[PDB]
Amino acid sequence: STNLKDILADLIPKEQARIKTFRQQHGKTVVGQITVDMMYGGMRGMKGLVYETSVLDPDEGIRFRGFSIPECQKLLPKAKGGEEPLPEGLFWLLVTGHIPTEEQVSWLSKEWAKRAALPSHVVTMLDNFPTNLHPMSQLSAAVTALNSESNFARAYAQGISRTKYWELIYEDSMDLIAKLPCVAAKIYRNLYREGSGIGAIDSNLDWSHNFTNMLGYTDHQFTELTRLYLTIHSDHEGGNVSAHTSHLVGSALSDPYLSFAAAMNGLAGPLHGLANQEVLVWLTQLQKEVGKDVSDEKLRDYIWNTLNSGRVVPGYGHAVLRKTDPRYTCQREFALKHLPNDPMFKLVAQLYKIVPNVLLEQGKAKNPWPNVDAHSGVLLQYYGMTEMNYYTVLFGVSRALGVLAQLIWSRALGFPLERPKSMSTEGLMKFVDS
Amino acid sequence: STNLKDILADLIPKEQARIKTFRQQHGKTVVGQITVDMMYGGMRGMKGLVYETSVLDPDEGIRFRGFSIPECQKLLPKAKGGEEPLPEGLFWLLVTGHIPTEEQVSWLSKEWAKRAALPSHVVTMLDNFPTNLHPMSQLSAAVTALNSESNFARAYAQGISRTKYWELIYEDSMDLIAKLPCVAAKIYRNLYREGSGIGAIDSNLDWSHNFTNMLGYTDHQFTELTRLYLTIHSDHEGGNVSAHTSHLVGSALSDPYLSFAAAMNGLAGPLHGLANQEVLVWLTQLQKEVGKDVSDEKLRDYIWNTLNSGRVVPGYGHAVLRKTDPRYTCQREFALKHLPNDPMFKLVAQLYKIVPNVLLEQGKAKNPWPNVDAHSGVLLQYYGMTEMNYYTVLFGVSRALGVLAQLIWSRALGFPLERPKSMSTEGLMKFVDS
Ligand SMILES: CC(C)(COP(=O)(O)OP(=O)(O)OC[C@H]1O[C@@H](n2cnc3c(N)ncnc32)[C@H](O)[C@@H]1OP(=O)(O)O)[C@@H](O)C(=O)NCCC(=O)NCCS
Ligand SMILES: CC(C)(COP(=O)(O)OP(=O)(O)OC[C@H]1O[C@@H](n2cnc3c(N)ncnc32)[C@H](O)[C@@H]1OP(=O)(O)O)[C@@H](O)C(=O)NCCC(=O)NCCS
Ligand SMILES: O=C([O-])CC(=O)C(=O)O
Ligand SMILES: O=C([O-])CC(=O)C(=O)O
Repeated sequence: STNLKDILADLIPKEQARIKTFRQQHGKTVVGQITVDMMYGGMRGMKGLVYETSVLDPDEGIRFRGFSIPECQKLLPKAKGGEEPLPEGLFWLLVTGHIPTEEQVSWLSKEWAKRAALPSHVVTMLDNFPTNLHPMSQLSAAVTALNSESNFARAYAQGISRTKYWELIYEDSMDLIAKLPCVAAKIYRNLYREGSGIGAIDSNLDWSHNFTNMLGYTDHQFTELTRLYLTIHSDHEGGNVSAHTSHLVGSALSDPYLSFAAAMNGLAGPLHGLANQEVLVWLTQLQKEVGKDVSDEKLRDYIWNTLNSGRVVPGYGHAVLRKTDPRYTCQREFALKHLPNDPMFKLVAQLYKIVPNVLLEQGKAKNPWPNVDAHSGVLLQYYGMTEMNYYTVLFGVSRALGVLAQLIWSRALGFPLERPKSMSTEGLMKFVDS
Repeated sequence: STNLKDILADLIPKEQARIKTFRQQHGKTVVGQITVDMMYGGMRGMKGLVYETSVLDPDEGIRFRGFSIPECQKLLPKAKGGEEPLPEGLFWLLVTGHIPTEEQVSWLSKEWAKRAALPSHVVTMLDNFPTNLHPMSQLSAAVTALNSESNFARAYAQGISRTKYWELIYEDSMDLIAKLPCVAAKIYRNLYREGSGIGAIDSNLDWSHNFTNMLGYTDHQFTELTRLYLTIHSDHEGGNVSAHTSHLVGSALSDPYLSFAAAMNGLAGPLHGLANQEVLVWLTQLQKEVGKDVSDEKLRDYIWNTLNSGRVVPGYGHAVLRKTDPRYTCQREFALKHLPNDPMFKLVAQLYKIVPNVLLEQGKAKNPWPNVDAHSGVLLQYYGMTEMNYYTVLFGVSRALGVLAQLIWSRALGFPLERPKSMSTEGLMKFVDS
C-alpha cells in the first residue's frame, strides 16, 4: 500500500531469484577484459560492480530505474502548488522501480518528518565546531557520530540473520535521510546565521520544504529549485566515487551512517564534488577579465585562452557521459522561466552557445557539452545561497537518496565484501612476463 | 640522508619513468577477464588496482616491499632495549622500498613527536563525545575534523601544480600519523580512564612508546607488543576494504585526513575490522560451554558443533591468503616467550593443533589455517587492554602506516580518479544477450 517496507518485502525475493538464475546461467560469461591501463587508470571502462538504482547511457544521460529526467519531471509527484518533482518520489522510484502515487509520496514525507530528530551529542558537536572547519567535514563527522543511532550495528552484533539485514538497513537509511537536512541546516546556520536554531519540522511539509525552512529561506521558487536540485543530484550509477565508496564501505557491513559518511569524504574531493564551485569561480574570474556583458565573438576568444594556457573550461565534459547533461537542461529550463534576465545566467546561457562550438577543435575532450555542474551554481547564488563552500553539502543531502536506495538492495541481495585484487607495478610486470 | 622527503624526491622520477615505459609497451596487455560472478561477487579475484607498498602471496603471506614478516623482524630497527621492530622503520620501508637505518628511524620518531599536537577543536570534540559512541566512530569523526589542518586541501584550492601534489600529501600524512596516537589515546582515556589527560609526547621516545604512555600503560612488554602489533597490521595489499577505500577516496583528491577517515569507516565494518573481537568473544563462550581447561579430544568435538550448527570458527581462513598467517606466527612467537602459561593463550595454542586438522573435512573452507585475528585478542587482554570495542582503533592506527605510504605514491605517480563502470542486473542481462 503506502508502507514502502512492505512493498520492498514483496520485491526482494523476486529479484533474488532473477539474480540467482542469471548467475547460474551466465556467471562465467566474460563481460569485458582487464588491461594494464585499466589497473593504472583508476579502473576506467572496467565493468566492476552491480548497482541497480540508476544507469547512465553515455548517450542520453542518466536514467532512474528506466526513466529519464524529462519523464521524471512529468511522472513524479509534485508539491501541492509545485511544478518540480518531489525527491521523496524519486527515492520511491529508486527503491521500488515504480513511479509512486501522491499518497505514497505524502506517506514518505510524513515518515521522514517523524524521524528527523537529532541526538544531543550531534547538536553539541555541530554547535562546538569552529567556522573554519569545512561544511563537508562537519557533515561527514556528524553523520559518523550519528552511528550511535544505528539499528543495523546493534542488531548485527547480537547475531541477527542475514535475511533480516535489509530491514535494519532500510530503517537506518530512512532515519538518516530524515536527519540529513537537520544536520545540513544546523551546519548552514552555525556558519552563516550566527548559530541561530533550525526550528521545527513541519509534519505536513515535504522534505525539501522543511529543509529550506531550516536553512532560513522562505522564497517559493528556492524551495522549488531545491526540489529539482535534490531530485536530479540523487544518483549517477555506482561507479562515481561517492556511490562506490558507499557501496565498498557498506560491503563490509558498516551501517548506512558509516557508509554515507565515507561517501561524503569522497564527495568532498575536488575531482568529484567541487566542480559547482569551480564553475562559479571561473565565471566570476571571466567577468572580471573581459567584463560582465559581452558579445558572442569576444566571449569566443576568451575561451581559447583558457585552453591554450593549459586550463579546463569547467562544467563541460564528463568521465563517461557524451552529450548535454539532462541535469543541465533541467536547470536551464528552470532558468528560462524563473530568471531569464539574471546576468550570470545570461552568461551561462551564452557559453552554452560558444563553448561547444570550440572545445572539440581543441581535440582533447571526448565530451564537448555541459554537465550538471555548469548550471547549478548561478541558480543557488540567485536565491541568496552564495556560500560556495556549502554547495557540496546540498549535493550530499541529495546523493544520500540514490546510495541509500542502493545500499538497501545490496544488503537485500546479499552482495559480499568488495575485495578486488591488487598488484604492485613490479608484480604486475612479473605477471605479464609469464 | 635522514630526510625522507628528500629520498622520496629522488625515487619518484625513477618510478614514474618505469611505469610510463611499462604502460607504453603493455598498456593493452589483458591481465585477466571480468565475469558476471565477479561483478556480483564483490570483484573477487579481479585484478583492479595498482598498490605498491605490500603484496600478498596467497602462499607465504604478506610481503612489505619484497620482505616477509620474519625478515622484517630481523632487519627492521628495534627500540633501544627492544627486540620488536619499530613501526617507524616499517613506514620507511613501505615508502622507500629500502630497509632504513637506526638513524633514519630515530629521525622519523623525532619528526612524528614534533608534529603530534592536536588542535583545540578536536580535543573539544573528543572531550564532549558520550561513552556510548563507538571508539571507531570517535576516531573517524576526529580525523575528519582534523582536515582543517590539511596542507593539501588548502594548496589544491589555490591552484598548485600536480607535480607538487605528493609533497603536500606527504606532509599531511606525516602530520596525521603523528596525531593518530594522540587521538586514539584521548578516546581511550575519555572512555576507560574517566577523561584523564594523555599527557606529554616524549621527543626522545618512539611512536609506539609515546602511544602506550598516552594510553596509560607502563609495562615494557606491552610497549613491545604494541611495536609488533603496529608493524604487522600496517598494510595488506590494496584490495582490503580499508586500503581500497583510502585509495578510492584519495583518487578524488580528498586529503589524507578525509581519505583515512573514510578508510576507518570501512575498517569499522564487521567483515573487516571486528574479527579480533569476534574471536575473543567466541573463545570466552567456548570456555563457558565446555570449560576453561580441556583435553585435546574434548576440544575437538566442540569444534564440529560450531560448524554443523552453521557457525564459523573465527580467526581461521581469509579472503585470499591460503596458509598460516605470518601475522599469527609472529604473535605466537611473542606468546611462546612472554606468556606461555597464560591460559587463554594455551587455548589459542591448542586450537592451532585441532582446528586445522578438522575444518578441511568440513569442505567449505579453502583456507584452513589461522589469520592474524585469531591471536591478537589474548595478547591485548593479557596486558590489561580488555576493552574489545577499542581494539579496531589499534588496527586503524597501524593501517594508517600502509595506506598513507601508498597515498603518497598514488599522488606521486599521478593515479587518476577511480571510476569503474557499473551495470544494473537488467542492463547486465541485456549486455550478455548481445
Ligand atoms: C569532467 C572531466 C574531468 C572529464 O575528463 P576525463 O574523462 O578525465 O578526460 P577526457 O576524456 O576529457 O580527456 C581528454 C582531454 O580533454 C580535456 N578536457 C575535457 N573537458 C575539457 C574542458 N571542458 N575544457 C578543456 N579541456 C577539457 C582533458 O583535460 C583532457 O586533456 P589531456 O588529453 O591534455 O589530458 C573533464 O571534462 C573536466 O575537467 N571538466 C571540468 C570539471 C567538471 O566539470 N567536472 C564535473 C564532473 S565530475
Ligand atoms: C575470513 C573468511 C571470511 C574468508 O571466507 P571467504 O573467503 O568469504 O569464503 P570461503 O572461501 O572460506 O568460503 C568457503 C566456505 O568456508 C567457510 N569457512 C571459511 N572459514 C571458515 C572457518 N574458519 N570456520 C568455518 N567455516 C569457514 C565459509 O563460511 C564458506 O562456507 P559456505 O560455502 O557455506 O558459504 C572466513 O575464513 C571466515 O569467516 N573466518 C572468520 C572471520 C575472520 O577470521 N575474519 C578475519 C579476516 S578479514
Ligand atoms: O558521475 C560522475 O562521476 C560525476 C558525478 O559527480 C556524479 O554525478 O555523481
Ligand atoms: O586483507 C584482508 O582483507 C584482511 C584484513 O583485514 C587486512 O589485513 O587488512
